[PDB]
Amino acid sequence: SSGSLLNNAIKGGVEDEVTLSAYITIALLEIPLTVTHPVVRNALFCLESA
Amino acid sequence: CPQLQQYTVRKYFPE
Repeated sequence: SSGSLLNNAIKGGVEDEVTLSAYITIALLEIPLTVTHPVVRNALFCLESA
Repeated sequence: CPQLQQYTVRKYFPE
């Protein structure tokens, strides 16, 4: 979380790195993106573990 | 990380 925001009302989450990474990777996956992709692979590792 | 807190001759061709 490179936190440089102004307000947290705009964001509907708790700023956990887990949730942040989760919202990230889901925003990625809504793009048609292969699950074998590196970044998503790492993200999935995080998701599994978390 | 930065501060989080904020507000005889015949010529041939020559050349």
